[PDB]
This record gives sequence, structure tokens and C-alpha cells, in this order.
Amino acid sequence: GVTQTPKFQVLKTGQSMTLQCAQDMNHNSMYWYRQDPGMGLRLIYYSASEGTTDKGEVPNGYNVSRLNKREFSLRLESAAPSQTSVYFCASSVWTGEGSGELFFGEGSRLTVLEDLKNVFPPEVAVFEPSEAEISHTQKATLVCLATGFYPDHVELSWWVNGKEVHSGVCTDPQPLKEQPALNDSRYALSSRLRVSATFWQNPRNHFRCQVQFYGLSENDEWTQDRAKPVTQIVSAEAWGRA
Amino acid sequence: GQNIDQPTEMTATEGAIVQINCTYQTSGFNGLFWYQQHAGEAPTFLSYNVLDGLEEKGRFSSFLSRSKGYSYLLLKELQMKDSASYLCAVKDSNYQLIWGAGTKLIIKPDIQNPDPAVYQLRDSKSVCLFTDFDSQTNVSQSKDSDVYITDKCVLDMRSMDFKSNSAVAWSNDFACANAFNNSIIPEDTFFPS
Amino acid sequence: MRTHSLRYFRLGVSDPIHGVPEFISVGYVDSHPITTYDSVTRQKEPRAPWMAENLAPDHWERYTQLLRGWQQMFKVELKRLQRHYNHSGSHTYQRMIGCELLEDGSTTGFLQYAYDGQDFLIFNKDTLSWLAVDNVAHTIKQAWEANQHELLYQKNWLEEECIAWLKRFLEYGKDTLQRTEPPLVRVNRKETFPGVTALFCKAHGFYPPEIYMTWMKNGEEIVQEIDYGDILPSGDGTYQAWASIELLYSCHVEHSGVHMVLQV
Amino acid sequence: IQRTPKIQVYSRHPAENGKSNFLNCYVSGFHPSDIEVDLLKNGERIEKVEHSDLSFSKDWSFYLLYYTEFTPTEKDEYACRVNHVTLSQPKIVKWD
Repeated sequence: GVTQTPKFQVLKTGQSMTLQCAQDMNHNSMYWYRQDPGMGLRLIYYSASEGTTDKGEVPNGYNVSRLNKREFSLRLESAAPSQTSVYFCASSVWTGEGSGELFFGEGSRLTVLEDLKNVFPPEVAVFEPSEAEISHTQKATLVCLATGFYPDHVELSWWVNGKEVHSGVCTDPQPLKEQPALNDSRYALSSRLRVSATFWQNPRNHFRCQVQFYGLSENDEWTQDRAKPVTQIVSAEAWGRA
Repeated sequence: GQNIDQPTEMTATEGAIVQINCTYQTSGFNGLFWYQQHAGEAPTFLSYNVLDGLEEKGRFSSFLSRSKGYSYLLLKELQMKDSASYLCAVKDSNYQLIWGAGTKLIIKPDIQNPDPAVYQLRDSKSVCLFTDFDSQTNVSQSKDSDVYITDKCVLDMRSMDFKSNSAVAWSNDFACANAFNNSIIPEDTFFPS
Repeated sequence: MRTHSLRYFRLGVSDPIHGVPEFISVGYVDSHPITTYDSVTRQKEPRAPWMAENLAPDHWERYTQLLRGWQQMFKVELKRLQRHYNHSGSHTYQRMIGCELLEDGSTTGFLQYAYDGQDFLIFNKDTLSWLAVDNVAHTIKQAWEANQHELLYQKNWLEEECIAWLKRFLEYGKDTLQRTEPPLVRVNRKETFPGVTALFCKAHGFYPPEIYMTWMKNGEEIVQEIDYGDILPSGDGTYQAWASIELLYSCHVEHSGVHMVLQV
Repeated sequence: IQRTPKIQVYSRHPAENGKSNFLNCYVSGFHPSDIEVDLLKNGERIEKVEHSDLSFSKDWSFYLLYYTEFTPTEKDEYACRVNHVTLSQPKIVKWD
């Protein structure tokens, strides 16, 4: 019962942002964490009860407001690239009681960039099963590729006859870096959809790889000739073949 | 408190058992917590221990030794869905949480009938697929830039009660025959012509 | 080392009359105040210089936040108790948590609650149960006993955490807590009501306040009526006490491993 | 159940006239906590009076100590004046 917004956000250095958090569990204590690769969760600020807040381990560059018992917002005064992280809001019934666990929100992915000029939506392509696989296993694997996107803000899903499937699917948990040596490397993501050869052989079966990209908003400034890399869906499709 | 140590990563086989250790050196102790965190998801509470002993919650067992300053999280009858990060956390004397850097748990599926092969796929409007290899096979990264290789992915064809391993490789000179040369590939890998 | 104790009290006051804080919380090591917090200052502060000198600022900062939350907890718990009793107006809610390190090295732990200055709930850390005085307390007992892990944390706090804090505080304040000021003792004789001779055995200037004072007759216990004075603070960190009888008599005084006899 | 305060008035050291000392007033065993304590010299409130903070007993009652530096004389009369919800009027307890 912890509601955190936004799920994704692209920021320019120096921009200000507020992360909202609300809990409807009648909890007294609220927390703001940041999660970074290769380290444990780090408390930014916390609020032991309504009417009080205090600094955590990494408060510099942030501030908070415990608006009421339900809400605890996190503010980035002047966003810095170092503030690119996964932010988690949490709550507990009380503080200063040993056994009390935390209840976490869904997380907020914040990417802070010097400029928005490297933000790109993905190109999506579906690769049809090899007949060699069909004749060797009686199974057919569809491969989907989401490439050249930046930042790493995507959700890939498979849609068969306009309905989302989960069985026979495996998507990379993490995108790879197209330019590993570059600090602002773009990304690529692959996914597999495996069906029976007979299901692939049926030409009335529709296969669509759908990639949701989280990029720029309406308020962001865009002057480049290429289309504004806004939050958008990019798909690729393939029909069943005998 | 000051330090919590837990392994960076653990791999074990489906149907088997894994014990995730957590050692702590803190300024007092008011309990130890275990949290499960699926990739891209929020952490969820698994267990709490403060006195000596072991407690069971389904297939998950949480033990604590106050004298030795350690805990373990034990999961029995390992399932694919157990692939996740496991976070260890201790409340010190002032109820402050000290977090371990987490343990990523990787489960090897039981490959009933291996059929190692590298297939070429072509765009609907190309990619190399290494699939159906046994779970002992490790897929290494590409030495050549402009050549991209994914790590191992397990798909589950639920209706057929079938699981298979695969890694995808693509580039812009490049051939499926050489695609996975940087990796120790099985000798009997089918390369169709 | 003699017996020593660590105690933290809470006082919650409903609808307080002008001047009384809604919440007060005070710590003690033996009879010495060590910490203070109230709903007016909203700050946890030291109350002994050896506490201020030996604990880093982060201690007071952190426990200030915790006590602001424990104050809110106490406010709401007292509201719920008043509703359970159908009580209006000003009522009091109290807690005492703590532990003792006995001279033999054994330990005790206690956690008790009171409502309007009377026993309400008593924790038993050996059976992990709460002892309730009436049906209202029984309702709270049922809710507190339903959370097994909180009972386990409480046992751990009283037996391990509380004793570890007490040992630290005992080292910090060793120059005051572990010192001994022997008693100044004298017997005073006086003819009071016609035909009555009164014997007063008076002690002062002693520290710690724990003292044993008895009147003996020919080497055995005085089965006659004995009056006792309270152990009173003299204001300089030392204490005073007395015992009196009426008409071979001897006053026996035991203090910090030393026995003293004053024969009349 | 309200408990009226126990009021004890005594000197720090065994008293002798002409010699500096401390006058103590120990007010204990009262419930609820709101209390008013004054030390008096010949009926008038003594200005420079020290006191401990409100203190807590295991039986849930409260105690306090009020004190002042004084030189007892044969003529001077000292007392401790206390008010509490249990009392209709302030109680003046003399130094014996």
C-alpha cells in the first residue's frame, strides 16, 4: 500500500524535481532510499512520525517534506548526473521497534543528463524463426531486438493475436551497452518468444513485439531536426507462415 | 553499525537447495531482516530473527546465530521464480538499518534433453541464436566491438512442461559459425548449413 | 562491582493543565538522571556530564527523532485507553523499561505500564506474555501478545541491549557511580515522655544510598517497635537515614562491605 | 486514585546556628505530577532556590528536591510550602 510517482523521469542538470509518496496503511514512519549497483540501500531522509524528519546517510542534494501522516515527498533542488538512480519510498508502522519491517513503493527511475540531445527511442525488429530450428526441434523461436535507445527506460512485451503472452518468453533482465567504452552509450535489448512449429505455421496467427520507451515529456525543450524522443511505443510484427 | 557481508552472487540447480549467508559487525543488534527483490521490482519482507534459532516460512528458512554474528537464508526445492536478489539488513542499537549489498540468486533449469544448436534468424522486414544447451554451458561476452551478445535467458513453455536456455548474438563479416567463439561451446553443437 | 540498574520512564498526560508537558521521558542509572526529553523542548538531552562527554552528537540527534515518534505513540495509546474506560478529562499513562546487573553477575529485566498511576500491564520476558490487571488491560494484552517477533525483540532488548547500554554508562560514570562515601554514624540518647528513654541511630554523608540499619539487644533482634527514617538525598550527592528505639543496646550499620557497631 | 505528597524538611548537615548549611525540602509519593514548591524564610518566599527535575518512582508516583544555602539562627523560621490537586490550600511544612 505504498504509492510512489513517477515510475520514470529524465532530467537535465540543474532542474528541480519532486517525487511523491503516499501510504494508506496508517503507518507513522516514512523513508526515502536510493539503490545503486554494488552497494546496499542508502537512506537519504526519513520521517519517524508525523511532524518530524531527519537526514539519512546521503542527504546532500535533497530535501523532504512530511506533508501529513500519509505523504512524504522527496525534492531534488538542482539535479546532478550523480543523482541518476532508483529511488524507493518506504514505510513502517513505527520506528524504534525491532521487529517492524519496511513496506516499499514500486520505485522511481531518475536519469539526470547534461543535455537531452542523446535521448533516443528504440528501433524495434522481429526476427522470424529459422526453418532449421522448426525441422530439428518442431519448435520455433521469434527473436525481438530493441536497439539504439537511451536512456535505459524500456518495457518489452509479446502480443499474440492482440493478446499479451508470458509462456515461452524470455527477455534480457538488463539491456547491454552498444558503445561499452562511452559514458553515454546507447542500449540494446533482446527477447525470445518460443512457440510450437504448428502455431508459427498457421498464417492467421499475429506476432507483435511491443517496446514501451520512457523518454522526454511535453514540457522538455526540443530544437533538433529528428522527432522529439518522447515517451512512446515502438513495435515490430510478423505473421505466421506455412 | 558498520558492516554487513553477504555473497555478491549464487548459482544453484532447480529442485535443489541454496543457503545464503549473511555476517554482520554492528554497534548493537535489534534484529536481522531478509528481503526478496525481483529484478526491476520492489524489495518485499521475507523474515525477521533477533534471538538464536531457525524459523520456517514455506520453502524459506531463516536462521540466526548471535554468538557467531551470522544468519543464513535457506531455500529448499528451488524454482525458477526464486531467481532474484536477496537483501540482508540489521537494525543496530539505535534502530538504524545497515544493508548488505545483496545476493543475486541464479537458478540453473534442469535440461531434460539437451540439443545444443546455433541458428540464423532473418528480419521479418540478422540475428544468431544459441539455444537448447545444458545449464552447465556459460555464454561469454564478445571481444569485437559492433558485435553484441546477450547473457543466458531461460524460457518456459508451460503447457509443454519444457524449459530452454538461449543467448542472442548480432552485428553489422559477421557469421553465426563464429558468433560464440569467445565462449566454451559444447562439442556436439548443431550448426545448420 | 555492586548492583546497578538502567531505567527509562515515560509520562503521558491527557488534556494537560497549564504548565504540565503532554509527554516527558527520563533515563536513570541507579538514582542518577542520565537523559531527558519532553514535548516542550522536543529534544533529547543529557542530564549527567559523563553522559554528555561520552556520547557523540549523533546519539542525541537520533534519539530526539525516536522520542518524537514514541511521544506520538504514547498520545494515541492513551486516547485508546480512555475510550476503553469511557474516561474524559485529564488522565495519565506511564511506562518503565529497564534492567539490573546484580553483584553476582546475574541480570533482571522489567517492562511495565500504568494507567492513572496504577499497574496496568506487566511483561513477563520468561513466558513472553503480558499480565493484565482488568478487562481493558486484557484487550491490550491480546493485541500485544499476537505479535510474536515484537515479544522476541523485547526479550532481546531487556536481556542483551539494555545490559550492554548499562555497562557502557557504568564505565562513563565510574567516578560517581562506583565510588563509596562511608557513612558518618552516631547514637543519640534522650529522655522524652516522662519515663521514656529514646535511642536514635543517625547516618549521613553516605554514597551509595543502599545501607542497612538495625537495632540489637544483647546481640539479638529488637522485637520492640523500631521507627525508620527515609533514605533522603542531602543535596550534595550523599544521603541520610536513621533508626530509633526505646529502652545492652547496639546500632548495626552495614554499608558497601563494611560493618559498623555502635554500642550504647 | 490521587496521592498527596509526603513533605520532608531537613538540613544537609547536622545544624548549628551561625554555620552555613543547606535547607532541603523533599516532596515525594505524589500523583498526578503537577506540583508547586516554595521555600520560605519567616513566611516570605526565598528567591535563590535550587531544585531537581521531576523524578519518577517504580510505584508510578513522583518526587522532587528543593534546596537553598542558608545560615540557621535561633530566631529565623524556615518552611516548605507545597500545593497539589489533593490540597484545598497550600501546605506550609515547618523546619523542626
